Amino acid sequence: ATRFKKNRKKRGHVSAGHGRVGKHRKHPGGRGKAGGLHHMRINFDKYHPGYFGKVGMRHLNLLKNRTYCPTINVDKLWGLLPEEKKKEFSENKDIAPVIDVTRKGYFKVLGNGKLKHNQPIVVKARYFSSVAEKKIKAVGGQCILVA
Amino acid sequence: GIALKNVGRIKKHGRKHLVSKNPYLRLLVKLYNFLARRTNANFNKIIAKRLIMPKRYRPPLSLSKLQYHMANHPNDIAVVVGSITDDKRLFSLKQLKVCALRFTETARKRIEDAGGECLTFDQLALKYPTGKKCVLLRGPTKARTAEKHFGKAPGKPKSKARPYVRSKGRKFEKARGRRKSRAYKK
Amino acid sequence: AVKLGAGYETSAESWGTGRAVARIPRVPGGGTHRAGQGAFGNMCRGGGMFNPTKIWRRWGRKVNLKEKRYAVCSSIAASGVTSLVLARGHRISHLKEVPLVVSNDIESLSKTKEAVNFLVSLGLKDEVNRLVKSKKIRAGKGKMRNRKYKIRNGPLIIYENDNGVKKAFRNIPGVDLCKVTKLNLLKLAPGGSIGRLCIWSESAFKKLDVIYGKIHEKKVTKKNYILPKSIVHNPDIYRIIHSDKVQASLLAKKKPC
Amino acid sequence: AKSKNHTNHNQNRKAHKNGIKKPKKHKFMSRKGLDPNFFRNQKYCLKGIQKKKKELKLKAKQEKNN
Amino acid sequence: VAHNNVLPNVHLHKWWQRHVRVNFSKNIKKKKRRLLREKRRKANGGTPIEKLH
Amino acid sequence: AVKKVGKIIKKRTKKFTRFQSNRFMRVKPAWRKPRGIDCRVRRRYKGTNLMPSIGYGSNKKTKFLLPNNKYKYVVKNVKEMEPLIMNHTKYCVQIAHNVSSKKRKQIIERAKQMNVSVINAKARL
RNA sequence: GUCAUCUAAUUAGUGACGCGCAUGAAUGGAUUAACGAGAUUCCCACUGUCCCUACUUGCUAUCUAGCGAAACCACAGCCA
RNA sequence: UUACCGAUACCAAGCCAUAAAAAGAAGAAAAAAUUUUUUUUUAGAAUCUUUUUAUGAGUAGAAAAUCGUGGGGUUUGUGUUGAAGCGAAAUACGUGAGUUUUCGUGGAACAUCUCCCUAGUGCAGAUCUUGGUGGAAGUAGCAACUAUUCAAAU
RNA sequence: AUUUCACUCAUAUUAAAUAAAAUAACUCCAAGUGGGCCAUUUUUGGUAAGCAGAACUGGCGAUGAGGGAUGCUCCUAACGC
RNA sequence: CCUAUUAGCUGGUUAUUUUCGAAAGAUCUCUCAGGAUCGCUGGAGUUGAUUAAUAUAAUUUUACCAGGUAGAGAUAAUGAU
RNA sequence: AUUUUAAAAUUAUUUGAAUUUUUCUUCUUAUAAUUUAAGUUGUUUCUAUACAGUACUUUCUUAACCCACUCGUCUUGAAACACGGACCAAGGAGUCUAGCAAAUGUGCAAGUGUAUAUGAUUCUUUAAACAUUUUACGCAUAAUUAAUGUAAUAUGUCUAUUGUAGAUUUGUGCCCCACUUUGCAUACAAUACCGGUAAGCAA
RNA sequence: UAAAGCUAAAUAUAUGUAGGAGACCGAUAGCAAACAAGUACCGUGAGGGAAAGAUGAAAUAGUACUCAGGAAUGAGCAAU
Repeated sequence: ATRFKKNRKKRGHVSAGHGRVGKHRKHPGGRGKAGGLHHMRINFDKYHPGYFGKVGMRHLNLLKNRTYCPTINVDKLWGLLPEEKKKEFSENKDIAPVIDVTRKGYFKVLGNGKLKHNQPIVVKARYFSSVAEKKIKAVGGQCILVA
Repeated sequence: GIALKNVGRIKKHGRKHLVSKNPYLRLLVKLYNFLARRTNANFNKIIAKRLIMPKRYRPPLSLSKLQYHMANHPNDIAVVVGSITDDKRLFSLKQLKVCALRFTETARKRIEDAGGECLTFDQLALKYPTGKKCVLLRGPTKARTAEKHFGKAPGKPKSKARPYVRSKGRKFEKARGRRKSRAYKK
Repeated sequence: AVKLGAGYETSAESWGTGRAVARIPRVPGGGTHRAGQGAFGNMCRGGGMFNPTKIWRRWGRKVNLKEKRYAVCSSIAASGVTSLVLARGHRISHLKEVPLVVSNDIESLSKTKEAVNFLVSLGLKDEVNRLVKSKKIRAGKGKMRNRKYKIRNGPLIIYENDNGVKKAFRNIPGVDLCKVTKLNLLKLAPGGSIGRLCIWSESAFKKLDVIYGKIHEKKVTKKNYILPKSIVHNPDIYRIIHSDKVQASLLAKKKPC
Repeated sequence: AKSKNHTNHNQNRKAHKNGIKKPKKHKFMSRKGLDPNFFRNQKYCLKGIQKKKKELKLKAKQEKNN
Repeated sequence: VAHNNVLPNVHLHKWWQRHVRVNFSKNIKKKKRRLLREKRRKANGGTPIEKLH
Repeated sequence: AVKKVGKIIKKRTKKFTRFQSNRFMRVKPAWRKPRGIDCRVRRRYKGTNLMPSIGYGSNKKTKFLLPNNKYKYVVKNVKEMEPLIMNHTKYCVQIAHNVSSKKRKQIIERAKQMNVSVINAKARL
């Protein structure tokens, strides 16, 4: 790795690629994020627009487990289950799959995508989106709330 | 002394050689360079050029987009110089003849189960050396997250670039310059 | 790593405004040669190296498990082809076939004499000679670092059960053993070279299908591992070129300047 | 101390080094802040056109595919 | 800072060279723990070292 | 000045010497490109120490061959001389410096019966 | 500064004068015998300070036997 | 008014490199002797081979390709009939960093360019560090303390 | 205004000319730079200045070669052997 | 000893060839010996072109615009005279 | 080793014609040769009937004609009456770690990385290799809002929003071209839909 | 279920001691110290702090003998 370094290819070039005029000094602009709002303000405003200031109210101790919930959209519910069983449920109209997405690791079912027409499916989840439920019972299925 | 542009030397841009030292891909590049030279086929010229491209210009093409792009002509064969990935959102596949650089295991299994077939580029050169009934396809070369940070700087007016931040809560890059209530907005 | 404070264990003083000497720090005092000499600094005798080597260098590398398994599989495949084993340096002109497998009593044999005799009978006397006369003391000061000799690498005996193989084939210079269930890429591709003479026992050869997915059994098959597929289906690009379908496709040969 | 306050020397040749780049002149321009009550009615026009076309397409497809 | 980078965040403003440590003995300690539990199961001789939870 | 010996053109002799190596002992004559600022040789002032440039390169049809119109190949024992069995007209051999007197004699006799010319044939004898 | 005095000749000294750039009372004012390796002007004596330099003694320098450094040094060393 | 002289510019030609281009994944030629011998060659590496055209300043700065050094794998080697090193060299190669040889000296190790890994890897400068050595130069100088002399012994 | 159908407006020299015009366009990452100075022409302050301040272009800088005896900037002309 | 403190400042910064090749403007800055940012530059890559033509042009032509500098005037106005 | 060919020119015969009317007149008809084509060939000498010289190659040392200021550096500008350098040797300066990104290579892909740890006839090397009883964790797979939270066409259809260009493909005029067919990537726009905010209504 | 108490393991170890290793340094390097090294030497003191390894296989082969020299040395027809 050290023999591929760019400094090696400037070995006899005096300035080491850092300029004969400006030189390579130590912290000529300041240390870290020093000059924001003063002499690095163009950089801060051009690349990190909303950096300065505060917005919103404080949440004192969070406990992310309380509001943790992974989501899944309806268009992946059928792909959750294996191909052969998908074919079985498609060919047979009197049976429907009952999928407990909470077991796969999803807490909320979201409504993005398209479910197969006239293919009933019962979905068990802790939370449901309004459009997710609308699509599920539009294809003849049902949403079951679990906890 | 002569007053020419760039001192009179034509300058090309982009790749000139394969960078990958994968022996199979080197063999494939040799075969398709020969094919492009010896036939007139723009098909082979394009394939020879695309085999050379970096990874970011050989993006994956999902099964759903593959079978959507090949909907109108069903007896042709689709050639992709990237990888073919599975799409769980797709409910059913149908009888696809696809040549590609690589197939994920799920995509390959699904294609053979649907009854189509997966082809390598040497088989494509064997059976359709000119590209008859062969449709050149590619995945989204600009969908990747790196492009989301490119373009106008985040901070220029009406800019859609994603900024570089550690996290994306309310207290990260969201106060001054991103809402009217703190100086200005974007 | 060098000692943490090496070169910097003196009193710092650079009394250097008008002494007509360079402004480098100098050791204090008098009465000895060291007094007034250039102190720590990469340019000074006894001063400390520029970036002292530290023990938190990135010594190791985490390698993707799939990539490691790919490398092992490719090394086995390479060992299976004769031209590669010839090109790596083994003298295999006289053995009958390169994916060379012997009966299971190679595992039961236990004397170095009869191990060398078996190697000779297989047609590897020239390889054994190369191994025994490659022994010689290396150049450089690695030999003042417990690295005296340098040997060539000979056949790798791959067995399934140790009934004497290890303690029969060790002590033959350049010969390495490996249990089939713990195949090591470092042994399979010594130095990164491609295609090592491998002597398989019958059972070790048979266990390869079990290990790599065919005829799965519970505690032997690599779980959920799929053998890497190739970018090309048949790499005989010149045969495909000479095939009549594309020969009819080609345009007439043209002429240069 | 005193310095050169200003100059435009070399600026023109810097400008012409990478040429005087022209605007791209795309075929379509956004109508975002332009003539409301006209472009809204154009949205309605286009919706009517699309629906009239698409219902013919659906009819023809259904009657040719049974 | 310069260019379009994430704003730096490194918490190395104290004497960190004193607090860096590297585990050269991860697998050596693995072997030692394995040997210890092997020996303490041979010592009690048949009765498992595991307790029901 | 160029020298011509048959088809062999050497575009220049008297190899390039480092600037000021004549009048400084610590400056060895091995060529170094003068990086400098007001460097005379770098600026290509007239009448001083011209720099090498690719234009001096010799014709690649005759680029590497010796005054005998043969490419030199250095050998360390008798086994490295096998390829010359069918290159004897365009390659000449040279015995490596650290080869002892027996290997030297053996190499000379094998080269003679291969009729491959030897450059340093009379060394260590 | 002006007027006296001192000299042949006084931007010096001393004595006066005082609308004093900007004197002044324990920020002490004024004056004082005695004292001072303190600052200053003049006089007598004195003299190589000088006119105007010369001669002379010691110790060096100098040459020799012996011993024997250092500073400085890009390369060097004629001018219009 | 003519002639002439006069550039690293211009023109024709050769060669080097850079850029681009046209194109490419298997067969006997000659000569010298005397139907027969003999001498050369008889090609096919794709970042390759053949051919073509234009082009070539360059600080700061950037990149590529090359050249070396310590050590590690792999390969395949040199050493007491003398290794490394060093001194002088060469009808030697390279454009060049260099490489390779010869003679001498030396007396015990040394390469690896097959490919790759690794770094404490390349010096003219830093009033650089340590050590050694110059010109100055047989020069400055060996000047306080009044002063030495004759003869003998060792 | 949009959409769909018609019909058709030079192109065989190209809706004027010329064009080693695609050596283009675009994106990404990043260096150095951010003391300038000079010449011609214009021009402000100043008695003036090898003075200070500006405009255009070309240079020097970063660059040698031939000439101007000499000369960072003038003239010719820019550089592989 | 903390401490190899810090330095927008001075000095130094190590092989070859080859190819490309600047800036000394500008905006903000407790800024004026500094910095960020734009410009100029390299490298990488794609899309194009490869069709003596389109894109294109520090160029002209044709058509059409905008100007109040030089000049001119003082009897056109104003201000001088 | 399948263009040093073909043609062109010339010579010698040959067929016809034309015309400037012929000892270089032109145009082809055929053949045979040549080169002016289709980038230098021949002769004679010498080296020499030698084995390294007084020759030839080469290195070095000396001259001679022309030219040539001291390098490094800051600088608009250095040979500078700007600073550093008496000489030589050896040493001597963009590195290491963390973290982020871009680029490129590699593996796998809606996943990916098996973390700590465990096991296992491996326990010189080995402190590495090998392995992981069918919801550990990171990142990604969904955004948006301070936030309670809410969360991507929408069941008329396994379908996959709409245009304008556009790669590829299909036909008719196996290799040029104008219409046909398909419409990747991408660019420019339009549309829906999700979160927030306004506005209208609001059990 | 505070304002009393004990408690092993998993954890850390720039110290000391003892083992074993290394893509480490190779006498201006590596610890300051490869050696009679925290020694010599310096400072009133707190403290500061070096330089310095290699004959040869064998000195159980370390130069005998002669000549010239006061001797150191030198030379040899002498010698390991």
